[PDB]
Amino acid sequence: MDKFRVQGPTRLQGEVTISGAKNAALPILFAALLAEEPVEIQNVPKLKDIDTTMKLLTQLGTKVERXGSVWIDASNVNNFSAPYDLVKTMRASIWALGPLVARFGQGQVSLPGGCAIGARPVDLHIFGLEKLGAEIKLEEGYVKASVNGRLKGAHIVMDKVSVGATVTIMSAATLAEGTTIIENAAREPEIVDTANFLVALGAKISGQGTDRITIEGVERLGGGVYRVLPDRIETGTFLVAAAISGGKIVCRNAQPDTLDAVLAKLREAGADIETGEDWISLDMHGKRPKAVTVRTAPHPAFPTDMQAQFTLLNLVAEGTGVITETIFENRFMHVPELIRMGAHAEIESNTVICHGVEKLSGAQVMATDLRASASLVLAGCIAEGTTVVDRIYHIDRGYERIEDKLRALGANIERVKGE
Ligand SMILES: *[C@@H]1C(=O)C(O)=C(C)C(=O)[C@H]1O
Ligand SMILES: [Ca+2]
Ligand SMILES: [Ca+2]
Repeated sequence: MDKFRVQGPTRLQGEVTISGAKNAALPILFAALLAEEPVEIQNVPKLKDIDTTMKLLTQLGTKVERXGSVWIDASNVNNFSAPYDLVKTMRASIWALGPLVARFGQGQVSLPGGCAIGARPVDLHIFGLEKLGAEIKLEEGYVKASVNGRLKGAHIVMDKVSVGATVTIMSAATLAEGTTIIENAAREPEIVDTANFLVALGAKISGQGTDRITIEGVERLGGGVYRVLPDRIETGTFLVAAAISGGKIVCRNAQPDTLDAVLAKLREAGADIETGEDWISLDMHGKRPKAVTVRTAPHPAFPTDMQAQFTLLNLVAEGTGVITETIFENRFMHVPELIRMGAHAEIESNTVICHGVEKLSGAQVMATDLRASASLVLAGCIAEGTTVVDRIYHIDRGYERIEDKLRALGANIERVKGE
């Protein structure tokens, strides 16, 4: 398993160019199955799931090629089944179901786990398509959807916010007969970006970004060009890299409005921040950060995806801070590892009490969550000595060339292969 051997302490500063959000590129790529004409999706990161999605689409009869853009021609999509071998590594493959049934009246996606009484993440997608008039069933290892003719617009009330089901319902709704209204819709910028992509193809959607999205079905969608938005978590991750090392940095190709709560919190930590249309700068002016208090909640509130990074910030800040998770109350895998690096923190239920220390010490660490893993790399950058972060493939799957980006900021880092 590959590892990153990092040597500190180092000050992280300079510039970084933010990649597009894999979490917006993915739903957009499947939404492209609706387009009857060629489409160009710009600013698509080069990550495993993107390649996995490209192969899946190709297997459906889509002409697919990529570079920084991914070009799609779904004009001749003629196979409506996504097989086990092509979906096995990716849960998001369920997003092919909605577009397929909406445009072709049929679709089937290989699903692990067979039949079950207990509620599963997949069901939300299923209930959404059922509300839209599709008949669904699980058989011979597949979830199979069909509808005679067109789907039918409906007033949907979501019991709990779900990014995945919102995408499925909104995407499929664009070709439904009549109007669809999604109450308590997911508000994430990724939903906004996906809605905007559908619109650039000719769909009628309003409300994206609020708790209610309204869609007006249309006969068909055309083609076009759309640029995926910047990855806000990668952005926050680099902002934190400078914030914790007394550095200064500028993130190019960013989008400030997707990070309101994160910026406000970085200012509370003592960061001098400026922003423009598509860039963000942060300057610590050589100072240690001030501990802050954080509460994760649904977007636009503070994101759980920035929680490990901010935990790290508090752990090297002046003062005591409290991190509270209301989205995933058990996502604190990084704490014990940062404690082995010299930190001081108590985990109390769904919160972490942090007592910032002066300097961390290198150690061998590891976390299986992408964000926590990136946080351990950042900690290694500022810790005294050598740190070895193991199982970095989690990072490789969600961050584009994080190694190069950090090296350009002054990091002393190396990938170690083999054993
Ligand atoms: C059980 C099953 O066999 C089936 O066809 C459906 C619709 C399910 O949700 C499974 O849990
Ligand atoms: Ca079931
Ligand atoms: Ca069945």
